[PDB]
Amino acid sequence: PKNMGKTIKVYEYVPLLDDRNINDQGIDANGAHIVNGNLYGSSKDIGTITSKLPLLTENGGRVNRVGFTRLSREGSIHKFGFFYEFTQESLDFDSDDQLKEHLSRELMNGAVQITEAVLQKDLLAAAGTVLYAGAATSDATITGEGSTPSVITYKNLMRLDAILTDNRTPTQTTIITGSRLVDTKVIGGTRVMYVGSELVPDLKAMKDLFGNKAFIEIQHYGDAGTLMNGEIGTIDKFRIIQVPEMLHWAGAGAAATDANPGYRTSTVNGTEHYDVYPVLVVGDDSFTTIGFQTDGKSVKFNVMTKMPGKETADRNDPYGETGFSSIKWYYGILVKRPERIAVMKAVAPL
Amino acid sequence: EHLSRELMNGAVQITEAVLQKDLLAAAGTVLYAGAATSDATITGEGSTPSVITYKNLMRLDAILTDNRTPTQTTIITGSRLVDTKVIGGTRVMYVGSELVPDLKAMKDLFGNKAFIEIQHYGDAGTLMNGEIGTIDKFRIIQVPEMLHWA
Amino acid sequence: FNVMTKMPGKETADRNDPYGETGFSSIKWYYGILVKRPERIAVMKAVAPL
Amino acid sequence: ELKVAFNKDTYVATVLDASGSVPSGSVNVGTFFHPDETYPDSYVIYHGVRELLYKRSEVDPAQPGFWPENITNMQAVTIDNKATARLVLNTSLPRVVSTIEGGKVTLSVVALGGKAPLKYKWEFRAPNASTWTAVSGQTTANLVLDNIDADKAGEYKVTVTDAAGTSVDSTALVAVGAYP
Amino acid sequence: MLNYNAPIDGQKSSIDGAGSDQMNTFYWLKKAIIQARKDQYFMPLASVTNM
Repeated sequence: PKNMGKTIKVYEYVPLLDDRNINDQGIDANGAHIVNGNLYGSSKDIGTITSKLPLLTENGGRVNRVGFTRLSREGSIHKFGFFYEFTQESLDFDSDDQLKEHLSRELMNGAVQITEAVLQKDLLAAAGTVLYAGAATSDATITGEGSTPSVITYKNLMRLDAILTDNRTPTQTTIITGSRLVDTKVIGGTRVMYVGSELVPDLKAMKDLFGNKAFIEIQHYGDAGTLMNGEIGTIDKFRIIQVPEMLHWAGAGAAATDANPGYRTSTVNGTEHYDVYPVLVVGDDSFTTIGFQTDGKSVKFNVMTKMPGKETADRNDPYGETGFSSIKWYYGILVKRPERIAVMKAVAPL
Repeated sequence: EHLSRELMNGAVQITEAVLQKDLLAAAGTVLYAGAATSDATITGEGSTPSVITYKNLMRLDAILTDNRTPTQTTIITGSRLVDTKVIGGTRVMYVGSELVPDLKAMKDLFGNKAFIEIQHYGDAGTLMNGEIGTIDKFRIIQVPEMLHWA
Repeated sequence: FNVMTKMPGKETADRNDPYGETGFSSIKWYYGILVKRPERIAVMKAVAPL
Repeated sequence: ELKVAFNKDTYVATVLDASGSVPSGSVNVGTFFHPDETYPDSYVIYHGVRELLYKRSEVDPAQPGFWPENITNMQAVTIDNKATARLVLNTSLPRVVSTIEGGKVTLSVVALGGKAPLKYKWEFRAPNASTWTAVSGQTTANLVLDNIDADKAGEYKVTVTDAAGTSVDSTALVAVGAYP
Repeated sequence: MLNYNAPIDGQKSSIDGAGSDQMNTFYWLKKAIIQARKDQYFMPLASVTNM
């Protein structure tokens, strides 16, 4: 709402037995004042659980006290906008007669694309599970030429599935049992991946764990299940969607040398650097786009054309021969639960 | 309201934690994967790390047949669909999240994949909740919160 | 589960606090196990990857 | 920290200061911080004494005990605070103090309690800064900013420390109106 | 120029003088992030011999 600031804040009510429920209020099974107050927290160790059980004697008194916490989470709005100018002679002495429309359309399309790109950037930024394919510890160590390169493999996607399941991230789809049509297969994917258009060559050749093809294309299960648009295949537990406009860091990898086996490499200050490509999976109910004054829609553009003539004259132009047209909008997201978004950074083949 | 909610969920989770711990501690047929004979000698470095292998699960059931542990689930004899398989799973086995990757990439006696997953046998098998597949004769269930010794 | 909660007010008012401004809520239960046949429980131990 | 001492015979729980003297018979029942570090203005001498006695056996205060047998009937426990009063700030620096270049501003602070020697100290934070440049020569519990200029605008804070060490502080934002 | 409709980051707006800040600097969404009861897998497979 208006007259209410430029940020939105929520509450996250941490459960009792969580490793984030820190509180001073805490009493042991003997009346002592133990530091923590979350019993044993998110500890799946047998010793910790056995030691911190809430044993309470038959003449129960003031033992076994536990506290609770609540965590806030914020998110703001940022503005955007761009324009273009046009002399009257440009629209009056031109071979074409619909230049104004052919610029307004070509501007609105660009604005929509910009909104998509900034949403993609924010999603790739706010990722709780930022997972590095291969043997990379940081972005600077995502290489493609060393003894162990950084390429997407079956084990890495298995690890992403494991991490997403452990974070209690929900499934998006259901497994597809077989059909009766020969040469078809059974996909077993419940998550939805969003690879770029450059990892597909490498992602179409992963040799499973036992050197078998690990990319069941869409044609092998179109009969027995629904087909989501943009699909190219399934891998382990990830129904794969190719995103044509997929953002990719360029030069945020390692140093490039002559041993480069054919992986994409950009240039950052002379010496070439490897390019890092993301594999983004966003879970259900992980973010919300706070639309300010945008009724229903996430982003509402405002057109401000002003035709040259008597509506643009001023002391700065006693003749009034120039106009303009501008588009502006507000955009911003609140990542309420940044544990569903996950990314595999990796290189891509040339 | 939220305070009471969290209290009740904590109570339920802690109760199942106690059940898990007691069932683990009351195990009669305890076996150790790899070249191990005690907890203090269980390892993960050397010639023989304690990694679950097809032989180890085979030895597990052999004891569960001598000890007369009754079978719980029947065998899937196959379906009419295309890329389904048969399942010899009789007993139900529970695994933590940690050991699942090591079971996914574990070879059978001929050097291939033996982790037929839930997506293969769905038409015939009445797949139970938390199932991830059967290896040889055990139908594996993932336990989201399964305790362990640290 | 047995729950007994007393809200601040008349309920908690006593002589160790003649204003009644301190509540509490407590949950208690009983638990145990009878293991009849221990040979039908077969745990196995190993090490899993990082 | 306030040492408490209990005398079962007279059921008296004298709350002495850290450096007190357990009265004849009064057994050290324990110590506690009256201005609870976490929640200062949420607890009183009673709460501390009560808990200190809840963990002491009825049969013998000296001997620790728990719920089954402990001193919990505070109705009888006679608490006699023989400890220094909590340093308080009846008068605190005027939240905001607006003036013009020239107008004298006086910041005042009245502290009651603590150890008798109530020392004062004034610190000044310039606008858009973090360092609290201590106003040199100010120990008076009253800072007269006569003929104030625009530079002397900003936040001014006191620190009433008692001989013991406990310190009560108060801040006042001085705003000076400048003119070409 | 009167501006800056939201100084959340300690950047006081123009209209507000000394000892004053915007009454509301954000919106408060009622729906709270809540984690559900953990999945149970061993209590169901129990039996009760009443004592």
